[PDB]
Amino acid sequence: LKKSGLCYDPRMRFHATLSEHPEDPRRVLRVFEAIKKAGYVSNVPSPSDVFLRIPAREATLEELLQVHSQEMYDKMSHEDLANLEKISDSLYYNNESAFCARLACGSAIETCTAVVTGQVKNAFAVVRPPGHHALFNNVSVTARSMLQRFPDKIKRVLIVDWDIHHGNGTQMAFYDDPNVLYVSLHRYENGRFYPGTNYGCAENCGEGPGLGRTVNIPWSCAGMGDGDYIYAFQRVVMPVAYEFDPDLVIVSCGFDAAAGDHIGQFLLTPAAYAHMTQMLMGLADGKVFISLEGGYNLDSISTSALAVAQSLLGIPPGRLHTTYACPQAVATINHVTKIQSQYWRCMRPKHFDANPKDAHVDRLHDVIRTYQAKKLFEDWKITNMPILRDNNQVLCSSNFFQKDNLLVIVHESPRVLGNGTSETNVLNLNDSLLVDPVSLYVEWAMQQDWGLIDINIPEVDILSEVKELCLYVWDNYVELSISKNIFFIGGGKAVHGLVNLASSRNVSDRVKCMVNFLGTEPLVGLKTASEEDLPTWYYRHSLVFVSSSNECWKKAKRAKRRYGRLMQSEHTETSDMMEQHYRAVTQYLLHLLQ
Amino acid sequence: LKKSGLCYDPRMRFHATLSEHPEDPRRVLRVFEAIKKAGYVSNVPSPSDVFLRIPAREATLEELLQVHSQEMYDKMSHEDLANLEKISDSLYYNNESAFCARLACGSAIETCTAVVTGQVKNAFAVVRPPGHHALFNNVSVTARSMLQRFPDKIKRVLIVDWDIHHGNGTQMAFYDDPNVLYVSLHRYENGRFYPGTNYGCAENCGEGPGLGRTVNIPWSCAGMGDGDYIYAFQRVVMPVAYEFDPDLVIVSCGFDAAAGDHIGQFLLTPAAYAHMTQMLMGLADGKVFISLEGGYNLDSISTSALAVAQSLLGIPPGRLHTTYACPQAVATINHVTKIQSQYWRCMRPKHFDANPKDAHVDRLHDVIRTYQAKKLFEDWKITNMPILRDNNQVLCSSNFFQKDNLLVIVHESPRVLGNGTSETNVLNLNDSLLVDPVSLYVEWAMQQDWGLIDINIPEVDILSEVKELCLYVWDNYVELSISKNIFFIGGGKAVHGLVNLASSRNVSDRVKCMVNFLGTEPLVGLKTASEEDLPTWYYRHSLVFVSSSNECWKKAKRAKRRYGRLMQSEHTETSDMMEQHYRAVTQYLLHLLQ
Ligand SMILES: [K+]
Ligand SMILES: [K+]
Ligand SMILES: [K+]
Ligand SMILES: [K+]
Ligand SMILES: [Mg+2]
Ligand SMILES: [Mg+2]
Ligand SMILES: [Zn+2]
Ligand SMILES: [Zn+2]
Ligand SMILES: [Zn+2]
Ligand SMILES: [Zn+2]
Repeated sequence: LKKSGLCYDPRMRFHATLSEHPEDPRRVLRVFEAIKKAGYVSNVPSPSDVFLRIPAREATLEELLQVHSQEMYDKMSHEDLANLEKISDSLYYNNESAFCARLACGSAIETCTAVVTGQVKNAFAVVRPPGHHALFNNVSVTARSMLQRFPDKIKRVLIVDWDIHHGNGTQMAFYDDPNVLYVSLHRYENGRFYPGTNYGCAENCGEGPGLGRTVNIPWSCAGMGDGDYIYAFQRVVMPVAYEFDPDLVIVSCGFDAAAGDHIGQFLLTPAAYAHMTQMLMGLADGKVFISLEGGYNLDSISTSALAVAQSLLGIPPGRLHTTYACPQAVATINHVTKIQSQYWRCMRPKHFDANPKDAHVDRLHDVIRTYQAKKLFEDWKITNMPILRDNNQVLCSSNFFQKDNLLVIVHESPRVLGNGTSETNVLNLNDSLLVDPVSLYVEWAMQQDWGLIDINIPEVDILSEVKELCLYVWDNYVELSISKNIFFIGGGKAVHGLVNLASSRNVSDRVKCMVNFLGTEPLVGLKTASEEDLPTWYYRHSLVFVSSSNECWKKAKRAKRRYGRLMQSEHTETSDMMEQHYRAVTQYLLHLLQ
Repeated sequence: LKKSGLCYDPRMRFHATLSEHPEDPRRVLRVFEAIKKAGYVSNVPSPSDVFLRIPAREATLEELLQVHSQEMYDKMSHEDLANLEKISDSLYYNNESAFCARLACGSAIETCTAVVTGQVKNAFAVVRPPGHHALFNNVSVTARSMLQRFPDKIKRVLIVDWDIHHGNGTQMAFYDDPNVLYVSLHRYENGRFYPGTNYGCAENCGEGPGLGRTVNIPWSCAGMGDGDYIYAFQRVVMPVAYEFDPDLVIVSCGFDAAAGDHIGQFLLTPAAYAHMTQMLMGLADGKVFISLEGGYNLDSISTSALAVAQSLLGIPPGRLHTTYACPQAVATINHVTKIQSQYWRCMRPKHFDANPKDAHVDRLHDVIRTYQAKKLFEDWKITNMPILRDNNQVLCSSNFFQKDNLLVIVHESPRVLGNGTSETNVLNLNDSLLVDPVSLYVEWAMQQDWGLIDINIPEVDILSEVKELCLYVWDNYVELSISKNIFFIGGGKAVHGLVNLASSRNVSDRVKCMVNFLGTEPLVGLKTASEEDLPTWYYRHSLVFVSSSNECWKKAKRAKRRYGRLMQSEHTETSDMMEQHYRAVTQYLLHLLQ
C-alpha cells in the first residue's frame, strides 16, 4: 500500500520579514497543524507517518521556459513564441516575495511528479504563492509539465476546480486543448460575482480541437451546500470524468465555498470535500494531486483541508449535512446538462432547439387552444368570444346570453404529459397525452343546458393581464346577460382575477358561488375597504380548495372571511383537483339552485 | 489506518469426504489464493498483512432463535411466532453438510460484527454454505442481527445485490421493513430468467411501512457490461444510497455477471467490481461487509474477487472496459427512474400518468393533426380526403384534381420539442414547440398553384398499413386526377410506401420524381422482378437523402439502381433533412418542369 505525499515548507521566520505577501502565511501552517494533530504527519518526518514528506523545490528558469515553449512546438506564429523577458520577470522580480513564487511553482511540479512516477498514490501540496487569490498559474504549469515529461503514461489530464471563483486563467490556458479537461464549479450570478467575467458561463465549452473539453457549472446565487455539490458531482462531474478517462487528476482545491467563509457565502461542510475527493480517487489509477488554493476563514480551511487529507489516506468520509439539492441548483444542473449534451455521450437527453419566429414553428400553447376550440365547435357549436384590445383565447356557447344558469371557467393552460425516448426532448406523439379536466365541466355545463364562457389565462405584470381580462369579460358579456344564477370556477392564478372581480364589481346579486382550485398557487383573498359585508358574502359564496403543502401553511395564523371558505384537498396540482373534486363540486352547485 | 477483515476456513480435507455439497469447495480456495498471491494475506497470519484474519464461527441455536423471534417482538400473530423445529432443522439436519451451513452463517455474523464494532474498516467473508446458489439466508440473518445487537450505531442497513440472479428471499424478508433498503441488479427478461419469478420486477417497491425501500433494476436481456453497470450506479444506486444514508452496507457479492460466466452471459470486467465497491465505501462511515455468493467460472471469480478485495484495501481500481451504456440498459434505467421517482427525492423527473380511454384525455398525435387540418383550412381551404375502411389523416387542396402539377407528401408525425420544469413530465406550453417543416412544402406548393395531397403516417405490421394507405390514395384520387406531372416527397418510413407504389403501379408515365428523406430509417429499395426497366427509371426519377450514420453503411457493398439515386445529407433526422434541403429540392423539382 503506497503512502500519500505531502509538501510543506512554511518559512515562518522568513515570512515575518515581509511587509506591504497578501497571502496569509499561517494558512499553510493551520492546514499542516490540523493534519499533524490527527497523527498523519510529524514535525520530524518518520517512516511511520502515513503521509510521505516531499521536499519543496524552486522552479528553474530553464524548466519554465520549456513549458511555455514545448507546447508551441506541439502553424508557426511569431506571437506564439516564448518571451524570455516575461517568463523571467514572473520568476525573478525585484521584491523578495519572488522566492515564494518560485517555491510554490516548483513544489507543485515536484509533488505532482511523485504521483505520476508512482512514488506515492496521491499527494497534497501545501505550499502557497505570495500574490492575491483569483503566463500560466501553478495548476496549469503542472498539468502541461506532466503531459510533456511523461508522454507514455500521461496523455489526458483532468482539472477539477472547486474554489468558488471561476479560474479564468486555467480555462483560457487549455481552451483550445482537447487533452486537458477543465471542470469548474463556481458562484457566477450572471457574471456579477468575482472575477465578474462572463467567461465562466455554462455556454463556453471550448473552441477548435478543445471544443467540448471545458465544463462550467455556474451557480446562480449564494447559499449552495452539501446536497447541491454532491448532486452536481453525481449528475455531471463524475459521468463526464469517467467518459474522459483521465490519466491524471489535478484539483484546484480552494475552500472559500466552505461554511464560515464570508466571501463565498456557501455552506459546504468538511464531509462534502471528503466525499468529492473520494469520488475523484476512482479515476486515473488513483493518481490525484491536490493543490491548495483560496479560502478566507482559517478554521474553515483547517477542517476542510483535514477532510481532503483523510480521503487521500483512505479514511472513510463523514455523513453529509444533507443530500437535498435546492431548486436553483437543479435548475443550474439542468441548464448545464442541456448544453453539455452536445459534446458528451453521458449528458442526456440531447436538447434540440427551434425558433418560434419561423413560419413552420408554433408554440404548443396555441396548438392546444386551437384544438380545443375546434373540438368544442364540432360538439356544441361553442365559438370564439372576441376580446377587443390595443383568437380563441375566450370561448362561449351559442346563446349563452339567453340561459338562466351561466358557468364561467377561468383556467391556465391544460396539462400535457410529455413522453418518448429519453435520448432527446423530442416527443412520442402516441404516448404524450393532453389531460384536460376542465372539459369535464364544459361537457357537464352543456348537458345542463347552461350558458358557458371559457377563459384561457396566458403564461409568461402577468397577474395584471389576468385581472383585466376577467373584468373585460364581466363588463362586456356576463354583466349584460340574462342569467339570474352565475357560477365561477377558477384554476391556479385565476384566483387573482376572481377575487379582484368580487372586489371591483357588484357581484353579490347574481353570482351564487365562486370555486377556486388553487393547486400550487399560494392562497390569496379579497383586497377591499369593506370590513364586514363583502368578506362575509365571499366566505358564504365560495369554495377554495387548498393542498396540505400550500404556502399559506408557513404562517397560518389568520382565519379571515376574505380568504373564502377553505376546503381541504388531497391533491397538490390544480389538474388533479379539478378531476377529483369534479363530482362533489358539480352536485354542490346544483343543490344551490334548489 | 484500520485494516480490512478476512474470514476464511476452507476445510479441504473435510470436504473431500462429502459426496452426492453441490457448492464447489475450491471456490473459496481460489479467492483466497488470488488474494495471497497478491501479497495481501499469508497462510500464517501476520501483523504485517493488510488483511486482518477473522476466525470462522458456528452459528448457535439460541443465536438464530433470537433473530427470528426478536423481530417479531419489534400486532401479535400466532403464525408470526418462532418455530423451534424449523429453525433447528436448518442448522442441524442429518447430513454432515449441516456443519458448513452453521459455519457459513456464524462466520458472516462474526465478520460483519468486526466491521460494526469498528475493529476493522471493512471485511470480506470467504466462507460458503453447502446448498445450491439461488427462513433467512446469511445476508438477511446478518442484517437483522446487526440491527438487533447494535441499535445505537446501526439503525439503517443497505443491502446491495449484484449477483445476476434476483434475491427473492432477501427481498421478501425485508419487503415490509423500512430500515433495510434492498437494492438488486439482475437479469430479468420479463421473469423468464431464473428464478423465473416476477417478484424482481421494477414495479415491486415494497409494501406497508417498507414501501419505497425496495429497488429493482431488472435487465431486459443478456450482454450487459461495464458501462451499463457504472451507468446504473451513477444514475440510480448511489443517489438512492446517499438519500437513504445507511449505517451499514452489506453486499450480496456474486460474480456470475462477470465476463466468462456461461450462465449469466454478462461482460463485467474485474474493474467494474472494483469501481462499484469503491463507490459504496463512501457510505456508512466506510462500514462495508462483502458476502461471497454465486459464480460459475473459477477464473472469473478469482480475478473479480481480487478486484473487490483491492478496493477494500484502498488500492486504486483499474480502467473500465467502456463507459458506454447500450440502448437496452438506458431504457431499463429510464423505466426504473419513472417508477422510483414516486418514493425517492433524487429520482427525477416525477412521472405522471393518464388514461387515454378517459373522455378528457387525448393523445397528442390527434391534437397536432387536428391543429394542422384547422390551420390549413383557414389558409388554403385544404380539406379532409376521406379514406373508406372497415379523420384528417389525409388532407387535400380544393380542386387538386384540376391542376397540371400535383404534389403528394407522405410523412410521419411532426417534431414536437418538449420543454419545461425537469421536475416532472408536465410540459411548459410556451417553451414547447411544434416544428413542422412539411408545412414549408405545403405552403410552397400552394404558392405554385399546384394540387396538394398530404398523408400522415400512423405510429405503433405497421409498414403494411403504410403501404396500403399509399396504394389507396393512388388508386382512388391521384390516378384519377388530371395532373400530367406528379411529385412525391416522403419522410422516414414513408419510403416503404413509395417504393412499394413504384413497384405495384404504372407510375412511369406521370410521376416525374420521388424524393425521400430517410433520416434514421434504414435504406430500402424496390422489390420487383423487373431486372432492367423499372430499377433504371426509379434511379433516374428519385432523390434519396442519406445520413452518414444510416444502417446501410454497415454492409455498404452493393450499388443498385433500385435503391434510387443516393444523395448525401449532413443531418441524421428527417425533420432537419426536410428543413435544410427545402431550397435545393424545391428548385430541383421546378427545373424538371422546364
Ligand atoms: K472553480
Ligand atoms: K480544455
Ligand atoms: K441481484
Ligand atoms: K425493504
Ligand atoms: Mg412561428
Ligand atoms: Mg380519451
Ligand atoms: Zn510566502
Ligand atoms: Zn476562490
Ligand atoms: Zn462446505
Ligand atoms: Zn447468481
